[PDB]
Amino acid sequence: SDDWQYEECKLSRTGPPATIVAIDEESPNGTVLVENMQINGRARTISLSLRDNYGHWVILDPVKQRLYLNSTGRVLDRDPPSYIHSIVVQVQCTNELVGTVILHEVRIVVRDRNDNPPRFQQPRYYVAINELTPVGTTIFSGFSGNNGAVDIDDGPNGQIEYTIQYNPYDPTANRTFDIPLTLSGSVVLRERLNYEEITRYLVIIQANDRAPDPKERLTATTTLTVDVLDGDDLGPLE
Amino acid sequence: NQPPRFQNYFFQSYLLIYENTPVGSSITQLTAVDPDGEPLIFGVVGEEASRFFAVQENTGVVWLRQPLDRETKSEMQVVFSVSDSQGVVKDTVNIQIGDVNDNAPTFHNQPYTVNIPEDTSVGTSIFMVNATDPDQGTGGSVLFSFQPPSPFFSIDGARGIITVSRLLDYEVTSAYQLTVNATDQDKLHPLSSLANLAITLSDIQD
Ligand SMILES: [Ca+2]
Ligand SMILES: [Ca+2]
Ligand SMILES: [Ca+2]
Ligand SMILES: [Ca+2]
Ligand SMILES: [Ca+2]
Ligand SMILES: [Ca+2]
Ligand SMILES: [Ca+2]
Ligand SMILES: [Ca+2]
Ligand SMILES: [Ca+2]
Ligand SMILES: [Ca+2]
Ligand SMILES: [Ca+2]
Ligand SMILES: [Ca+2]
Ligand SMILES: [Ca+2]
Ligand SMILES: [K+]
Ligand SMILES: [K+]
Repeated sequence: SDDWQYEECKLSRTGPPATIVAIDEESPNGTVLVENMQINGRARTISLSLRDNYGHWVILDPVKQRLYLNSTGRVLDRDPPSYIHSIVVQVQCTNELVGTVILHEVRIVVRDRNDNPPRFQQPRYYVAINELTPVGTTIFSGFSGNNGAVDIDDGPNGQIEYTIQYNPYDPTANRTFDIPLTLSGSVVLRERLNYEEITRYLVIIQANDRAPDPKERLTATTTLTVDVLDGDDLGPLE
Repeated sequence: NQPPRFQNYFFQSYLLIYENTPVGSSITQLTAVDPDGEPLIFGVVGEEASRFFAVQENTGVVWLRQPLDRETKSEMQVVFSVSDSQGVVKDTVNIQIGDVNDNAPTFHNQPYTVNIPEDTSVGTSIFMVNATDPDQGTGGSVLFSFQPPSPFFSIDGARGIITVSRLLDYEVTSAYQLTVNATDQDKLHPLSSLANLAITLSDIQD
């Protein structure tokens, strides 16, 4: 026994059997994924090929022991519709001395980029409110749920903060209404309404996502049209 | 009020858990900063995630409920939550289950029997065993040997092919009971199994 030849095809690094790497989605064609696989031997004391390589996302250079991203034609998209969270291939090492075959799994974990803005599911929003509505009432909840802004990214990159912006064509909209919690989007009445003074407000509503770095955050805006309906009471108010 | 933000590295890459991690172990501890200094409430989100992971609300200590098996699943997209008085922040963690060598080789097609004439030439192939092992890389590459070794038969280490070594003789030995060992090539903790091999010989008139 000279063991110098059973040890071909094993790994000369440490850590887990699988070789795990993170890379950004929509990486450019040719991106290095694995620099060196760190397999003992010489692709001639061995030979290397790829199995389980669907859509040929990985190219192999055997001599270097180096995986490249095959991307010409298309983009590596993690977001819907594509949903490419990760790519798994096998690097097959045929040992050319003793005959062993070993499979070295490679798992590419594809990282989300803030490459998508919030998009309102409606072109515009609307509510009609009687003027007898009590101050403090939650007069609109439609930006909560799935009918407000939607952002197809992951985590903070896909999570929405709602605010009321100053409308110069309607300065009192943002003083009469408030979104007290930016993550809910609930709109609350701050001031008593008055049909006989103002019957309509155009409330400009902004949605930004919450990418960690503020320079990379994206935006959408819509209008919430509040019509005021005339209120009458048995008592002495209207 | 500004919302909380998670701080742990693994929202930025992945988190490695070995499949042998015992139930009740601490995987990790969620960390979050709130600009307002207020107290935070940590949790997990998702039907699947909650069955495997529990999260203590105040510390953000994640522990394992059910056991992990790399042979069933090697990836999980898990969602964690952290909450202040104004609402909930969620981020996803790519969890990778690291392989350990916890399976031994399984011999297939047993039992193994052979019937050959005593006048079988040296060099002749007379059987082939086969085994598999579900572990990754070295833990699932199998080597075959006889244990104890035989002066009359040998087995190829990688392919499991059995050949005649020396000339046979029915008048001396009409039958052999051999043991094949199948070992994985796991460097640290290698695992093995045994299969019987019955070589009966048939008589020529010589
Ligand atoms: Ca994308
Ligand atoms: Ca994205
Ligand atoms: Ca986004
Ligand atoms: Ca009135
Ligand atoms: Ca009235
Ligand atoms: Ca009245
Ligand atoms: Ca009246
Ligand atoms: Ca806060
Ligand atoms: Ca297992
Ligand atoms: Ca295993
Ligand atoms: Ca094994
Ligand atoms: Ca004889
Ligand atoms: Ca005879
Ligand atoms: K993440
Ligand atoms: K505090």
